[PDB]
Amino acid sequence: MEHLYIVSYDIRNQRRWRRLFKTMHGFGCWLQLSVFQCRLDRIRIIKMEAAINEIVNHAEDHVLILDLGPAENVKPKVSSIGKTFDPILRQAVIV
Amino acid sequence: MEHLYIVSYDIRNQRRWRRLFKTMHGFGCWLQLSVFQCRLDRIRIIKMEAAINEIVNHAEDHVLILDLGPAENVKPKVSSIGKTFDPILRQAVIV
Amino acid sequence: GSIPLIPVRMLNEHVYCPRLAYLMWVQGEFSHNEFTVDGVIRHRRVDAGGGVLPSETQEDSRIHARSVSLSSERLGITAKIDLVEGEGAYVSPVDYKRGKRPHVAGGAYEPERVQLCAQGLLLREHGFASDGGALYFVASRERVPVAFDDELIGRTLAAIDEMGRTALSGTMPPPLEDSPKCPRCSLVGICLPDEVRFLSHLSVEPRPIIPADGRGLPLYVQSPKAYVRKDGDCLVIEEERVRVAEARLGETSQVALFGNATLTTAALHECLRREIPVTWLSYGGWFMGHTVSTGHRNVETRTYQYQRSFDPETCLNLARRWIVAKIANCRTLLRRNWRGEGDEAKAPPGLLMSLQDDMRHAMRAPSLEVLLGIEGASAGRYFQHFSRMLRGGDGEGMGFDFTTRNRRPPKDPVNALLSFAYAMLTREWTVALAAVGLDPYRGFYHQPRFGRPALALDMMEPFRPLIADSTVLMAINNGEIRTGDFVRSAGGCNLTDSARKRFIAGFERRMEQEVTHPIFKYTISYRRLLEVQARLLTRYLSGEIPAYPNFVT
Amino acid sequence: GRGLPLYVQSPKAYVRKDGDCLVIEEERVRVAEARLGETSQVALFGNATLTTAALHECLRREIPVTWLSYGGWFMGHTVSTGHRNVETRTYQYQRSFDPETCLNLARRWIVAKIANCRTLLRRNWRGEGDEAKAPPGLLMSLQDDMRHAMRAPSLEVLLGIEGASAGRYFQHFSRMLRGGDGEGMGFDFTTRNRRPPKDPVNALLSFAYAMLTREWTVALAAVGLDPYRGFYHQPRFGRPALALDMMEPFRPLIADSTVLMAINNGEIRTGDFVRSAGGCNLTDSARKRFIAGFERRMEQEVTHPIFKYTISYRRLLEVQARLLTRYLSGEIPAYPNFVT
Amino acid sequence: LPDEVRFLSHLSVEPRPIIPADGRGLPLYVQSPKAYVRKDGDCLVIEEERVRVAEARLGETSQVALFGNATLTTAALHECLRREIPVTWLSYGGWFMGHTVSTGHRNVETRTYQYQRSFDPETCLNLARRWIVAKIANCRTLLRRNWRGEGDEAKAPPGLLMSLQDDMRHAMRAPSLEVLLGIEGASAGRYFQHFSRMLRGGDGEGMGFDFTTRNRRPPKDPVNALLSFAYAMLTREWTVALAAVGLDPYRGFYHQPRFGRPALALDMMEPFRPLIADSTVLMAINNGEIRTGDFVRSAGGCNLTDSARKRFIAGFERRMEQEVTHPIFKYTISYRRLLEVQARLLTRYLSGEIPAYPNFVT
Amino acid sequence: GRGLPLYVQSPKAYVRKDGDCLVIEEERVRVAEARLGETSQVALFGNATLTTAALHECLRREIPVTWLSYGGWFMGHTVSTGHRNVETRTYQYQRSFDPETCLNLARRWIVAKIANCRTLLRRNWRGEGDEAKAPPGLLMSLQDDMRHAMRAPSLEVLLGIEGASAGRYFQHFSRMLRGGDGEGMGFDFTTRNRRPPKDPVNALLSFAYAMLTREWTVALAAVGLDPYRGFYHQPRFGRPALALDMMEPFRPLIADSTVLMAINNGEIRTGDFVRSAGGCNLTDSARKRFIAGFERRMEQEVTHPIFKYTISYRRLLEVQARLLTRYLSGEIPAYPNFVT
DNA sequence: TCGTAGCTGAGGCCTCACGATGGACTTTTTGAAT
DNA sequence: ACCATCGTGAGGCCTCAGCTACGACT
Ligand code: SF4
Ligand SMILES: [Mn+2]
Ligand SMILES: [Mn+2]
Ligand SMILES: [Mn+2]
Ligand SMILES: [Mn+2]
Ligand SMILES: [Mn+2]
Ligand SMILES: [Mn+2]
Repeated sequence: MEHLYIVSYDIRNQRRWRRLFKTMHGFGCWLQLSVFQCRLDRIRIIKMEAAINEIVNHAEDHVLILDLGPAENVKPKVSSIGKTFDPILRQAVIV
Repeated sequence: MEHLYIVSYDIRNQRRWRRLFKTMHGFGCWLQLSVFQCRLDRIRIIKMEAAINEIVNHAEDHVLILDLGPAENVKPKVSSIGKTFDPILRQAVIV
Repeated sequence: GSIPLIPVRMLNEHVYCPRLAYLMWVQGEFSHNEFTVDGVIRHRRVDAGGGVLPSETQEDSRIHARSVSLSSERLGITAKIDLVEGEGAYVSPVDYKRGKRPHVAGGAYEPERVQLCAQGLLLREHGFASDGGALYFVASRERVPVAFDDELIGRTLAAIDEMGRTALSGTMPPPLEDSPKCPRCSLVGICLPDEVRFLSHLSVEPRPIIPADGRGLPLYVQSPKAYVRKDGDCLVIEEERVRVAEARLGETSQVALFGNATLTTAALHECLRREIPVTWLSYGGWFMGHTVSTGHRNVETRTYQYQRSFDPETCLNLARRWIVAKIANCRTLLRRNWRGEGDEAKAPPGLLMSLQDDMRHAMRAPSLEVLLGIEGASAGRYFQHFSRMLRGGDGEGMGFDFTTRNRRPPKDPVNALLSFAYAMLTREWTVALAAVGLDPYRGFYHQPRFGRPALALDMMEPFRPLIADSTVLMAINNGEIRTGDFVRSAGGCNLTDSARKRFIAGFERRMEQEVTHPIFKYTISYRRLLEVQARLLTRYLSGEIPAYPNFVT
Repeated sequence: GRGLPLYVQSPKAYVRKDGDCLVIEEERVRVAEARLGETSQVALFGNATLTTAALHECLRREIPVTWLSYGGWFMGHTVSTGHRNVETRTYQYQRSFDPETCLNLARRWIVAKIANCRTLLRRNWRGEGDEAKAPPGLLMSLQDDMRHAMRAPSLEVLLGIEGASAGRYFQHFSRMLRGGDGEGMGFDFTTRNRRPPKDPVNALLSFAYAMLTREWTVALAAVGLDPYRGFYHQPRFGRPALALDMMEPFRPLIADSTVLMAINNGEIRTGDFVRSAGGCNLTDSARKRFIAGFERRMEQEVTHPIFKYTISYRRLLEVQARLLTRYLSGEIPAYPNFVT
Repeated sequence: LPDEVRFLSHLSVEPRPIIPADGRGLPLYVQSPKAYVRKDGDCLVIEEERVRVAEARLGETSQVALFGNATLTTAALHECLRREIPVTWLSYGGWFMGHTVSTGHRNVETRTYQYQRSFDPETCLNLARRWIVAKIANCRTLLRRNWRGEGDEAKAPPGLLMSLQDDMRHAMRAPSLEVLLGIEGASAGRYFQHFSRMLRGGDGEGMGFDFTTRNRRPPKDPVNALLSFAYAMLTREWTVALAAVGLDPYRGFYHQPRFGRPALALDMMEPFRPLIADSTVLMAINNGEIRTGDFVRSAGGCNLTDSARKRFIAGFERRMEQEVTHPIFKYTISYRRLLEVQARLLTRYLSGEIPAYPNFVT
Repeated sequence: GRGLPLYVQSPKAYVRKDGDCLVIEEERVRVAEARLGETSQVALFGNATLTTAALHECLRREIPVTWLSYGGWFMGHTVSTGHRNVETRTYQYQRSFDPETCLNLARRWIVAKIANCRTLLRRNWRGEGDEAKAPPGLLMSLQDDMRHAMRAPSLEVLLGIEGASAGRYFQHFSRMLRGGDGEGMGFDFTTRNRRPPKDPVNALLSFAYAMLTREWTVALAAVGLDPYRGFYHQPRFGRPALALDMMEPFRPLIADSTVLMAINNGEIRTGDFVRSAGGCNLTDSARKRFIAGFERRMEQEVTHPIFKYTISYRRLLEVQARLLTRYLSGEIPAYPNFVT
């Protein structure tokens, strides 16, 4: 049952930065200067987990993934003071 | 009943950056390149809320505060791949 | 000079809870919780800043007055209007709130309506036609007008009357009968309504505790050559010019400075400005000095404290109960915690009637010198037998000499530990009683000599076994402290840094160990127990309750 | 008595102990000493530094270290855990219950006020031009009013004649201006102490009273006394009752004074005031200029509490409180007010 | 589908709560007639007038429909192939012109029995019977439940009721399927003829309906344009579903395989026409989603504006993601999941694993 | 028939429609046309571009657009929603159930293989030096083996004689080497098609077979046919049965060929192979060099399916499948195999 | 018109070390909760 | 051994625009 995740990265290589960067584009949506919001299910969260142990270099980079929760009731858990936050929504894109 | 919070900031002023920065030191602990972990109670979370609407400049900076939860069972919600995470602990400091 | 003008929100709270009003005005004792802080925050950013002035002469203009000073000679009250909205000569009060529109008829509860009516009458007294105001809820951003009734004015004036009469009375009004109103009164932490009722002998069942709010953790500086420096709102402790650690100021609640540590004057100032108590302790933990701040707001508490202090019979009875509780806790600890391997596993019952006859003699103490004698005898037997459980018997170098009480530089390991625990608990008690307005030095049983505040010295005796003895046992049995942990000297047995580290850590955990109150039957930390016992004592001094609960387990 | 207070202006100061001596240092270069024989409270201004060893020795000698801003703003005392203070405090409490001690003490402070008032009349009577000498019948009435006080049968009587004589005094308080009425800043004899200020004269008077009471509070706490338990005023409801009792005789020499320079020297002008539905409130600039003026008042030295040693009023406060302690505990009889 | 295969496989038990959705995405609709679809890495960006209109996360994508004259980067097509995401091409009106395949589907016996079915006239007859009966039974349900009269119409005229009920009776009493065409046509004629009886509680401004203008390619009516659009655009959904389960969506039993209209899915959809297409049309019209100004006139007829198409597709999507309860298995399930489950059940019935196909009558 | 396939190598190509015409553009400069009369599948190599309007018109004319990498790697077809393909597919399915159609069709493909095999014997018999001419009795035995096929009574018989004649052929397959035995790369007549390769000859043969089958799969799907439902092999279990049936006659002309240049021209050497518990597997470099060699085989043109028009084998595949369609649906009788 | 994956540049976050102007404190009331 | 917030630099994240190569593939 669907969950929302928040991911923050600090990377010390432009190569790895590129790769990680748009692989992340593969998973969520950019939200903050080095943070992506991520509304995902178990299978793809595991796929994520797999990809980023292995684009990333362990001893010396650092990334964090945070399960906020079920993503039905997220904004009770969130507060934004810059631009307003509202989470990802699953609809088909019709444009 | 005690909760844990995670805060991320993107600021476009070194002045505001200084002020926000160590005011944040007033509240939690540095964890990530622009992120602080925060184990707090209601009164001081409100104090936080008050301080940062007003050091910060709204239209154009951006900060986020994330209630992970009660902070008894946090690490079930966390995953770190760089340095290991373990949350704040309340004991008196005795050093 | 019996009574000045009454502040208007004191009326607001009064109809809310007359007891609360008595507390909040006659003695004050303000406190903060979620909603109090929230309301302060919403009020300050706009209304704390001033606005337009109320013109004496008013012909045709818009007035947007903010933070107006009005007070009534004849009505007997004083106010700061939250905002004034008036068209030429027809003005109207404006109040700000913090929450939603309440789901009540008229969208406003009785009290705030009394605010509006009463300070509207104040506006009238200054030559104005108000006849109604409004409530501006900040959160939902909404104005809700209020019309000024007749009997609403009656409510206001009668409340004025009955404030004045309860103040001149000098009588604690009773708490609410098990009302949902208290559990957010933000002073239930000091009203103690369920407790005051239950002991106030109108027997009900006390409800689960309103939990901890706005409490931090203490600051222990044992490193004998540490530097304590302020940086902004953080406080950094450094030793050998390296940042050993820092503590978040808000989370801090107390500061104890062992031995020859150093404090930056600025840090002291900062602590004062957040009136965080700070204390100075000898290297061994002798309690040498602390700070005060212009006394404590309450006075009647101290007044009755002294009245107590000058009734010999009250003192006698209280000492009776104190020592009885002490030796009853010795009952409990001794039998429950006795460690024999076989045929000692049960506490020798001769001891049992020994101490039981001791409690009997204790209540049969005619004066308190006899009470000293009984105290000494019981304590002598208790320490004499004390060795009967630690590690299931004395260890290597952990032998105990019970005679070496009343003996300042300890000659024994265990005596050093015990004296340390005693004195270092004493600080806790001192802070607690200071916080509640009691003068920790004016005692009834113990007598005020240096380094040992008399009243708290009295106050701690029942807790000596549950706290100090328990900690010593925990550390010794759990292998926390061993022979190599101590340093010999002509002075005696002293503690290494690692020893002190770990001993303080264990003691702290014991403070943050939950127990169940025998009479109120709910979980509560020993530390909270400290304040609750303090305030209960206060009430008993005020006569609000028949007798003091001694907390016997 | 025991000793005298020690002040250290310097934000630079570094203080340690020389055995029996306290030593003041500027930049490792040496400034002053206390040496502990005749010492009283050690007060340290903003960010002044004193060594922990010195502090411990001070505690052992039971001396109330206290803390001021660099501006001189008080923010805390530091007290040792000794029988100095409670002994005084307990003495205070039973002797508080005793009525005619309260009577005697009160009517001393009242005559002290009023004698100071008439003395001030002849220190600053500014009815010059034709009346450099105040109306004599006023002064027969007054000296009668200290007599009226000295008979005082009971406390409520004392307060009644108090109010009478005080209104009497404020009738001619207008004459104290720098040559006439203070048009733009007029004084009311009947709107006295009405809670917000209805006249600028009343405003300045009230603010001066505020801080004067406040310094009495801090000095009173400096010694082992409780300021909120008074013998004359009513204790509860936030009022520092003992401080209020203390502050009477010195309203003239300080608060009424501070007003008199602040107005006659042009520091206080018309535009400094704001009128609001019956409230004449000052401006922050006027506030703080007036505050510097009050410090100026605090800075003058008078010499004779009971001995020639030319102290500023501020140290006279501590001397006065300590003499009160000397009165209590049955050490000296009848508490000889300072009067000039 | 073990619980289902058991429960219909006639060893009666109670089916348990559904094993929920896993590994399913959402479709890609490209209606902007001049949009440009480009691959960047694993993301897919849609841009119009050389500006990044939007992008879709590839993994979350499940289908792609390309309306009208949109443009696809060959690379994007390749990427979709490599994640064998089906892609389809639709006329600007939504005519279903082409899609892709990939080396056939792994199963064969499914298709084999499908054809065996396809060549047993009696199986075809029975299945068509049940299909049309279910269709007109859903007309039962929609008509009476959703009828909007203001007073004395609020109840559906019961003459209609035995009318259609006798229709279902004749339907199972159809001897051959040409008679079934006749019954189908008659019932549908009455149904559309009465269709106006609920929308907005009566026809709106320019929303009048002409039931004769079915079988009429460029629609002359607003509502006909809406209905044909919904029909055809549902048809795509069915086609994808049956392709996914290995069925050949073109080899039908009742309908016959002509261009743009896959025969088997054309059959397959008929019971769902009212529950899906009709329901959506009603929802949009009554809820004020679509109004007169939303349509464009032409000699061709009534066509849709961009905003019209935007919102109509959005509503239809929501209808897909609207949960219902299965009459026989009595648990919540999306219409879209219903599509696959009905498909696989059909498969099993073709394999003979179960006695008869559940027609999903509400 | 209808038309012929169209190829566009260019990754640069931009194709649109000229009414009835398809127009190829290089850089807005114009290249080729199809013009739609005699067109077949439109195949586009990597990142070739064709306008949507052209695509729609193609769909209306029911033509199977398909997609190749720039390398030429197939990755998808595109099919219109029309009765072209199912008609063929349904015809395929009932005519699949019919037995003696399967018999006739099978024994054509078998004789086609084997005649191609002997023809290849005399195209590439490399027993020269003393035996430039192969053993005659082998060829009487063979031509007997196509006769043996033409009598074929039933399918299992057909496969039995198939295996016999194939082992026969592989007995002398060693003679096809470039002058002798291929020491280091020896061929086994009995380890045939054993699943991992036990000989390098078998490895190359198997890989060539793999891709040959695979191109038959793609060409078969190009036309409206199902490759997994065969008339001769067994359909289930992943085997493309119809593709397997198709690929028989062309094993010689293509796979056996591709091996013969790859070995006789030194592209394939000893070191290219890896031995593993009975497995002679190639190296990736050898793989892809061999792959280029296979493309080379695919690139030669033969002219006479039924008409002189000199097509590469690859277009012959489409021609062959379409002729199969011509056979099905009862349009032409008896499916005249290509044989050289 | 190959189109995209990968790499250079340039700006801007983000923090720290090391430096330098000088040394906050204002009468009282208000401030939630159901 | 007057202290502690305040203000500059210089490095290191962080992202983008703009370029250049190559062709996933069994
Ligand atoms: S519990 Fe709170 S609200 Fe109730 S009477 Fe006590 S202080 Fe007032
Ligand atoms: Mn980062
Ligand atoms: Mn940031
Ligand atoms: Mn308010
Ligand atoms: Mn004792
Ligand atoms: Mn007075
Ligand atoms: Mn074969």
